[PDB]
Amino acid sequence: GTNRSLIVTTLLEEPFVMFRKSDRTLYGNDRFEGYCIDLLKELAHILGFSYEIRLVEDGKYGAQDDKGQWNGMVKELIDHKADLAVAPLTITHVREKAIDFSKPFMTLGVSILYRKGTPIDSADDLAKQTKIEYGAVKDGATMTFFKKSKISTFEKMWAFMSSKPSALVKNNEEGIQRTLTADYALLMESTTIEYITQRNCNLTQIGGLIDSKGYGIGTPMGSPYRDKITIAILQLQEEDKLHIMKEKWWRCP
Amino acid sequence: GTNRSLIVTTLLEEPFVMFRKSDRTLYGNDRFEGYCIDLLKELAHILGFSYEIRLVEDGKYGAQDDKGQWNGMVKELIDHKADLAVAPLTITHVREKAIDFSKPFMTLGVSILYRKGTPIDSADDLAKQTKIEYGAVKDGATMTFFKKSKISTFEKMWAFMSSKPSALVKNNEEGIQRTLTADYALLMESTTIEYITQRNCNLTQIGGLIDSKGYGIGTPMGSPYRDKITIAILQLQEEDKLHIMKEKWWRCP
Ligand SMILES: N[C@@H](CCC(=O)O)C(=O)O
Ligand SMILES: N[C@@H](CCC(=O)O)C(=O)O
Ligand SMILES: [Cl-]
Ligand SMILES: [Cl-]
Ligand SMILES: [Cl-]
Ligand SMILES: [Cl-]
Ligand code: NA
Ligand code: NA
Ligand code: NA
Repeated sequence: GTNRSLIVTTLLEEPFVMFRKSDRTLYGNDRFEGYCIDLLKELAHILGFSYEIRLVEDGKYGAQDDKGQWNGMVKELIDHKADLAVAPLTITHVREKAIDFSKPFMTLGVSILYRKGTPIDSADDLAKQTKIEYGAVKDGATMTFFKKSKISTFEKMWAFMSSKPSALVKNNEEGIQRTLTADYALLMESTTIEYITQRNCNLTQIGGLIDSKGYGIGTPMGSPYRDKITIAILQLQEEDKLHIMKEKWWRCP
Repeated sequence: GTNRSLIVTTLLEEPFVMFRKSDRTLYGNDRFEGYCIDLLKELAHILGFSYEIRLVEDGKYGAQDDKGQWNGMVKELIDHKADLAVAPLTITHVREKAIDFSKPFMTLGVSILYRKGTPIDSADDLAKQTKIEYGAVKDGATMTFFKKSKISTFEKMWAFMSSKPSALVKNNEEGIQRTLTADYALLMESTTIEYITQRNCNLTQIGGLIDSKGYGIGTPMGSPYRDKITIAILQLQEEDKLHIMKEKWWRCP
């Protein structure tokens, strides 16, 4: 209870959480590596806890349907099926109504991922047309941002995204593949765009950040572990350790 | 001191925290009433704690200066000079880097307060001119939102606000008085606009919400009281008690 291993829910998302490469068939925690895994390891060392990592079955971050029911990692936390969600889980007002988060460990904002070619320069350029299709990860924070926005440009974008069955993609990976194979722009969080555009040299960020927010480790509301994790994150940041960790995992003509 | 009274920092802001009317000279907690005071009282009853309310000396909510030093209620929490900040304290990413918040007890967004007359309709209308001056409360969340935005319209607005000495006002009251005596629009949080426009029938909200976020009870990072307060808030909301409390305090031709 006070010594048990914490159940950690996560999902695969480069470079935060990945299956590490090996010839062996791997099992347990050893399967995983990445920025969020390094963060979890450092926290576990500092705070003296152990854990078991489990992939969220539905592969989603989490959003509410019209009856108010959640899915994804958010639902795992609400149900107390996990103690921590260690992932690039965006801290949002709608989620703070249902679950808790550590202090943020990374800052990001929504922006646009698109192929180098047609020189569009902003969301305004996307919103005023449909030839270039656009969308976001289904049941993630970006989708929810557009769904909830009352800013005219973003309302127009939500009207389009939500009417076009192909527009909302299962995960970043499907979205990135779409930007590579179709005339499609993905509304994406900015540090992920940074990572992707350093590796796919034909992709680029379009425009700037639409907002500025954070990723946190999710917990069930009122978790006994959340506070110590927050304080440990704060101290890692005072010493620039998270900046260094980012450089490790983010490290074109 | 697991029985000690909690120190509560606050500031005067109608209808959240106000000096109650009396012929007597009042002292201590008895001086205060309002939506946030009712919320505090209900939480204290549910959770079995006592408190001493103190007005923040500088009358500010809190923002960081160029060297990263905070002021206002946020600084009181950072310094652990208060246990709770019971006020309409906006939950924001930049603040979550330094302090903690309960789950939100109220949803709001930035909008515009302006005198019925010139029929402007949106922030875009303000941003494209200067005859109608505009601004926000100095060292509050709205100011910070504009200072940090990379959305073109809001960048232009910040460029103007931050150049014009009169534009940033000390508190809502000064800003409201300014909308009444000058051709000035105040960027203001929406539930406060709702309260003000029901009482000052010559004022109105211009446009919709620019964002959607929450007020929470602020605590120092690491607080032993924050979780129980969050759970109690959740349960008040499940039963619609906060909606009823808003009707009480918010209740023209
Ligand atoms: N990090 C997001 C998912 C990605 C996105 O929505 O763009 C979340 O927590 O929902
Ligand atoms: N509620 C705001 C102050 C008002 C404003 O910024 O509009 C805060 O917590 O900073
Ligand atoms: Cl698994
Ligand atoms: Cl850091
Ligand atoms: Cl006082
Ligand atoms: Cl309620
Ligand atoms: Na393998
Ligand atoms: Na007591
Ligand atoms: Na009196």
